Amino acid sequence: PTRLTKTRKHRGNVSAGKGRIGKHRKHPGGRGKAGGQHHHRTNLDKYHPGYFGKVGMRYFHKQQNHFWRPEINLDKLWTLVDSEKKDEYLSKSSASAAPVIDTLAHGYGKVLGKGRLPEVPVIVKARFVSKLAEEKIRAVGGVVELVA
Amino acid sequence: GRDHTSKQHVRSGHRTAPKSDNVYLQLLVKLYSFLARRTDAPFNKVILKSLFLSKINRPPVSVSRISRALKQKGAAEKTIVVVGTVTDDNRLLEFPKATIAALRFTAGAKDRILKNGGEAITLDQLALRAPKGQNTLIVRGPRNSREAVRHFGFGPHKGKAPRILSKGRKFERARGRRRSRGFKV
Amino acid sequence: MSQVAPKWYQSEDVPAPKQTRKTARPQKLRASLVPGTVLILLAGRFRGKRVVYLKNLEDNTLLVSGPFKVNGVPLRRVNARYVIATSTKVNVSGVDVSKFNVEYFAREKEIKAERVADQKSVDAALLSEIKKTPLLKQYLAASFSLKNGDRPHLLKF
Amino acid sequence: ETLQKKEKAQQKTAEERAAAKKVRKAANKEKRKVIFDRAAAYQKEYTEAERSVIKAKRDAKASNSYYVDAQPKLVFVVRIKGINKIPPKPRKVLQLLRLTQINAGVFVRLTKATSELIKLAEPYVAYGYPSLSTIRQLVYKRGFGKVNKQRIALSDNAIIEANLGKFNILSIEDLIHEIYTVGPNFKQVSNFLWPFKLSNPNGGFRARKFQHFIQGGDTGNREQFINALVKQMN
Amino acid sequence: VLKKNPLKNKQVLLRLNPYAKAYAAEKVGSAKVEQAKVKPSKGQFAEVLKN
RNA sequence: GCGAGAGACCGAUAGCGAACAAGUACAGUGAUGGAAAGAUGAAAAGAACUUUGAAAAGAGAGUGAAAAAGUACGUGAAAUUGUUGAAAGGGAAGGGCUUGAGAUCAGACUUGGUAUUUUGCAUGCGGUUUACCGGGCCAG
RNA sequence: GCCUAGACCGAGGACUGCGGUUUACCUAGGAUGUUGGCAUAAUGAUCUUAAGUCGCCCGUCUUGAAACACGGACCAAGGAGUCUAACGUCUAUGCGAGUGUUUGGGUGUAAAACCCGUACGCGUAAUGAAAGUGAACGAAGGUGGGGGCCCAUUAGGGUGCA
RNA sequence: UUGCUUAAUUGAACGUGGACAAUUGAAUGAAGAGCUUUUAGUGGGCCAUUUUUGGUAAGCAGAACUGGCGAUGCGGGAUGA
RNA sequence: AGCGUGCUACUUAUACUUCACCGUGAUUGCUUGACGCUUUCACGAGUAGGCAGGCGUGGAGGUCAGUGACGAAGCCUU
Ligand SMILES: NC[C@@H]1O[C@H](O[C@H]2[C@@H](O)[C@H](O[C@@H]3[C@@H](O)[C@H](N)C[C@H](N)[C@H]3O[C@H]3O[C@H](CO)[C@@H](O)[C@H](O)[C@H]3N)O[C@@H]2CO)[C@H](N)[C@@H](O)[C@@H]1O
Ligand SMILES: [Mg+2]
Ligand SMILES: [Mg+2]
Ligand SMILES: [Mg+2]
Ligand SMILES: [Mg+2]
Ligand SMILES: [Mg+2]
Ligand SMILES: [Mg+2]
Ligand SMILES: [Mg+2]
Ligand SMILES: [Mg+2]
Ligand SMILES: [Mg+2]
Ligand SMILES: [Mg+2]
Ligand SMILES: [Mg+2]
Ligand SMILES: [Mg+2]
Ligand SMILES: [Mg+2]
Ligand SMILES: [Mg+2]
Ligand SMILES: [Mg+2]
Ligand SMILES: [Mg+2]
Ligand SMILES: [Mg+2]
Ligand SMILES: [Mg+2]
Ligand SMILES: [Mg+2]
Ligand SMILES: [Mg+2]
Ligand SMILES: [Mg+2]
Ligand SMILES: [Mg+2]
Ligand SMILES: [Mg+2]
Ligand SMILES: [Mg+2]
Ligand SMILES: [Mg+2]
Ligand SMILES: [Mg+2]
Ligand SMILES: [Mg+2]
Ligand SMILES: [Mg+2]
Ligand SMILES: [Mg+2]
Ligand SMILES: [Mg+2]
Ligand SMILES: [Mg+2]
Ligand SMILES: [Mg+2]
Ligand SMILES: [Mg+2]
Ligand SMILES: [Mg+2]
Ligand SMILES: [Mg+2]
Ligand SMILES: [Mg+2]
Ligand SMILES: [Mg+2]
Ligand SMILES: [Mg+2]
Ligand SMILES: [Mg+2]
Ligand SMILES: [Mg+2]
Ligand SMILES: [Mg+2]
Ligand SMILES: [Mg+2]
Ligand SMILES: [Mg+2]
Ligand SMILES: [Mg+2]
Ligand SMILES: [Mg+2]
Ligand SMILES: [Mg+2]
Ligand SMILES: [Mg+2]
Ligand SMILES: [Mg+2]
Ligand SMILES: [Mg+2]
Ligand SMILES: [Mg+2]
Ligand SMILES: [Mg+2]
Ligand SMILES: [Mg+2]
Ligand SMILES: [Mg+2]
Ligand SMILES: [Mg+2]
Repeated sequence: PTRLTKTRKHRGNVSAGKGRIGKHRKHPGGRGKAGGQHHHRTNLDKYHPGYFGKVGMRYFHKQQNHFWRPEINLDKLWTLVDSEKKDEYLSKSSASAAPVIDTLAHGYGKVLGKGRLPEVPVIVKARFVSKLAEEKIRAVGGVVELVA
Repeated sequence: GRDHTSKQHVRSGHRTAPKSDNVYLQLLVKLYSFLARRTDAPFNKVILKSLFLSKINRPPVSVSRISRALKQKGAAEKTIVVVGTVTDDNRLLEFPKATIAALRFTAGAKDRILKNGGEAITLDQLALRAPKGQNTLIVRGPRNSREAVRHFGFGPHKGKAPRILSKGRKFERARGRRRSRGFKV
Repeated sequence: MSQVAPKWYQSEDVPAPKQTRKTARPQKLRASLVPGTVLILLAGRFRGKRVVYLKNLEDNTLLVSGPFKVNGVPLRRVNARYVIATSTKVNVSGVDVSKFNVEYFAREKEIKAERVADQKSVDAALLSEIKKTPLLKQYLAASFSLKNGDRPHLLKF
Repeated sequence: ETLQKKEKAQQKTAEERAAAKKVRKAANKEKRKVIFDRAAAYQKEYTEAERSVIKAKRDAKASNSYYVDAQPKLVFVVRIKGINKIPPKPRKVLQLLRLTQINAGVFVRLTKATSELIKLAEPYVAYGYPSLSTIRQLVYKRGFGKVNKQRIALSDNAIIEANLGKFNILSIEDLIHEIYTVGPNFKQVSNFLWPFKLSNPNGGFRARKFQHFIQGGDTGNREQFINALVKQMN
Repeated sequence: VLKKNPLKNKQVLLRLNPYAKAYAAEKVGSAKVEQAKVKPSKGQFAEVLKN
């Protein structure tokens, strides 16, 4: 709303809050990112270091679909188990019958190993796993089955 | 005339009321305005002050933090007070039976507290079973995990997060972050 | 003025006054005011008249007589602050002024018969004592005025 | 019928209040006897000390000696200069003496630290050695206490007791005694006292204030003529 | 509500200092001193007069 | 372009340049440039007649709810101007504060109570004036 | 200790307190008593004017303006920090490890309201130029503080979120 | 306690346990202390005392500390930042 | 009624003292208005500039079953 702005309160005061000496001018200092190496160097060096220059190698025609590999951690892995059947599984899982968690079908590429698992065997199907994620799954008596 | 040793006509700098116009939040302060005014219990003066705080000053409290707070020695039946929303944590393997008093509960949090034999009550229900806050334990959420704080106090050799819209090798990584490209700060 | 209605909590009851501790204590007249002293009236109809002081009434006023025969100023009250008390004195030990009080001068053209009779009876004794001092009648029958070069801060009365 | 209900309640509570005031007044009588005895003891020791010093002076005169008086331990400092154009160090010193307005007065116990403080404020203050009666007149007419950061008149000994009873001050005369003969708790008693706000002198200052009292001005140490000045200003 | 000067209001003076009553009763303000009529400066203190 | 329905838009210096005989009048050799300008009244009932005047017109009269609506047309502000009235004014005027003087305005005899003399109305209601109780304000 | 002249003021509004004189009274937590006059008015306000005193033309840039610095003869109407795309802080709100119905589909009393979901965006993982790798020694750590809560009994101890 | 140090059982740092209780170790003051985010205007200055440089000097030019004017009316200096 | 110097009294700033009222900050208490009532103290200069609380205008949703041709709006006026 225009009625709540300070433009309405500056009516009657000569300079409208812009100053009598400094005044409001068109573009003192330049337009946009002008002067980044000369008189706005003090700003870019302090608040945006690394702005100028090239680092690393280019990639012509980069398709981000090649690099799609969403992560799921171990502490969030049991949320892919059916919610209505999670509690019985946490009890009745064994080497003879452990739940299969198809992580690729839930939209994940790599299983990572942050957090702690239930001391319960599980069969985890993943495209990729980390060394510790698979060590923690095997320690609770589970296994990782590679898919594609 | 006076030689002022301090600034004159200075507001206290603390909220004396909620900024919110929620009529039900002001009814709770009306209860705790009365309690802070009349019980001499330090618990009630803290709650009245905490009801004024803003949203960023009332971070969500996960039900896992309450689980860790209930795991203190001699704290299994203390009553947890959260002036704000209590959220769920799907990373828990288990939750105890507990009484938790909060402004709000999420669906996962309320289901999990009651599923494990606990209670999810409001702060007015607390004021009747504990008008002096006896045997309570106030839980506050993490204030510094917010994203805006990542960029607070940014500067050379300060180790904070730049305020930037895109992330990658072409975005503020060359000169001033690397000795091969001049200097590093 | 505006359309702001009065509210229900705007009461109309008038509080009682607090209990006041201004207990009055009696007036102290000037040392020059002793009954029988001749006074000069400064204000009112009889301003400038020299009159005889008789009694201190309980209303803080002074009972005064001309005498009426000498002056034409009757028995009446004056305020002590509108009188200059001279040093001339008349022996009023022989004048009975007991029946005179505030209710005597109560507000009710013509003049009551009681009051005229009392005027004559008081004026008889005042006159009997006034004749003794020569020129006291002449002085009382004469009006007071400030002549040119009269300084009341330097004059003795 | 609310008339008789409310009348009965005030008269019942009035009788209860009357009984409570009886017990309170009976209890308060002993405390007032205590403070009466204290004031009498203070007066006796004042007179005896005065006569003792006088006798010692006469004896030293008789015995071909010179009795040198004990140096004054207390001073009353009045800021007689406005608040404009004050250098930073004396401005800070005057603020630390609680002299933040013109015609503000404060009590100072003479040590070395406080003496060098007053030396810094010397071009802006008139100070001196106050008599007992000057102290009493100041505390009685313009004596105020700082209670929860408020300037409250010392109109009843209960205010003084409630704020300085942990320092054995139960009366206005205990406070005056503690100030005059600088007592073990002079600091607390003088800081509890709000700075005295005096008027201008009846009779004026000298022709030009802001020069030392020795050179015909008003600033600096005037020692016993501060009593005449306080009489002018209080 | 109104500060009253104990140096003008006698009731306030007695409220603050009960010993003022005894001061008034004993005429402590005009108390005589009992002493002998002596003059101890007859000797060497006349060094003030001349030297 | 054609045909429709709409709008927290603008309301005749606005909204398209144009609400009107507006891309008009007019300017420029020319390309081009380009306005101003809406409102009597429900209805002309747009004032017959008489009179003065060379005439425009004016005065009577007439129409109209209104002519304080007469095509100079609803309302008709200010600048500016005439007349009347009031006032001031020795090389400006104008202003603040204070009081005087003149003009204007305001307010408690209250929604005053008790009766009462005494009267207009529907035993009772409104007025009125004399008494007493009491009240308002300014003062000693 | 005592007597005495004048000025200004009278905030408050049942009682409650501290004292003084003796379950009473007072000068002691803020003015009452009494009398006169006025209500066609004493009283108060405004306007105009006279008198006394003070008062330079505003706005502007400027260290500095009444300036011999600039605009302004006068009046009316108009007249200048907006909207949008993308963002920072703070705040309110809904839901919350998720969140966002409105691209679209359904529906409709039809640009409204009501309803729907796959995807997608942001978030839930970082780091390295990249190939790549990828977050619990421990009750998700220890120490010194730390509000609140618990046991105590000045003190002291326990538990200690942010 | 240690992977550092000493010829060492010597030391270094950080510790467990014990002793020293409100005069817990000068004065004065403290409308309390600590902490965070965000943003305006500004980035021509000038003056007075004192120290002071260039200059014959200047109502000149340049520094040091403070206080002022600017940004501030009021009483005084007739008038005057 | 000049110069140096001493003395007594007197004159008056928006400064100081006591009081009233306004606002701001704090502060005491308060179980059909607590976004309210109440006790108390201190403080009040301000360009550029920040913030707060308000006054006014065109139009919009709701309401006052609001005003109005028995006179709305506009306009002039001690
Ligand atoms: N998906 C990228 C863009 O996101 C935009 O929307 C972004 C903004 O509307 C919104 O901005 C939030 C801000 O509100 C909030 N208070 C803080 C938060 N950091 C901001 O998010 C920001 O950071 C994220 C990365 O973390 C960026 O992807 C985003 O563009 C940027 N605005 O968060 C959204 C996250 O993307 C637009 N939908 C569009 O330009 C585009 O889709
Ligand atoms: Mg403004
Ligand atoms: Mg301004
Ligand atoms: Mg202007
Ligand atoms: Mg601005
Ligand atoms: Mg400008
Ligand atoms: Mg600028
Ligand atoms: Mg990556
Ligand atoms: Mg002030
Ligand atoms: Mg974290
Ligand atoms: Mg580092
Ligand atoms: Mg780029
Ligand atoms: Mg190098
Ligand atoms: Mg290179
Ligand atoms: Mg005098
Ligand atoms: Mg047009
Ligand atoms: Mg046009
Ligand atoms: Mg028209
Ligand atoms: Mg003809
Ligand atoms: Mg008409
Ligand atoms: Mg008309
Ligand atoms: Mg017209
Ligand atoms: Mg005109
Ligand atoms: Mg001429
Ligand atoms: Mg007049
Ligand atoms: Mg009153
Ligand atoms: Mg006048
Ligand atoms: Mg002038
Ligand atoms: Mg200019
Ligand atoms: Mg210039
Ligand atoms: Mg100017
Ligand atoms: Mg000039
Ligand atoms: Mg210029
Ligand atoms: Mg120019
Ligand atoms: Mg011009
Ligand atoms: Mg012009
Ligand atoms: Mg999603
Ligand atoms: Mg994260
Ligand atoms: Mg290791
Ligand atoms: Mg800037
Ligand atoms: Mg800048
Ligand atoms: Mg310059
Ligand atoms: Mg500049
Ligand atoms: Mg400037
Ligand atoms: Mg100044
Ligand atoms: Mg002047
Ligand atoms: Mg001069
Ligand atoms: Mg002269
Ligand atoms: Mg001389
Ligand atoms: Mg004043
Ligand atoms: Mg101000
Ligand atoms: Mg509009
Ligand atoms: Mg509307
Ligand atoms: Mg109607
Ligand atoms: Mg009208």
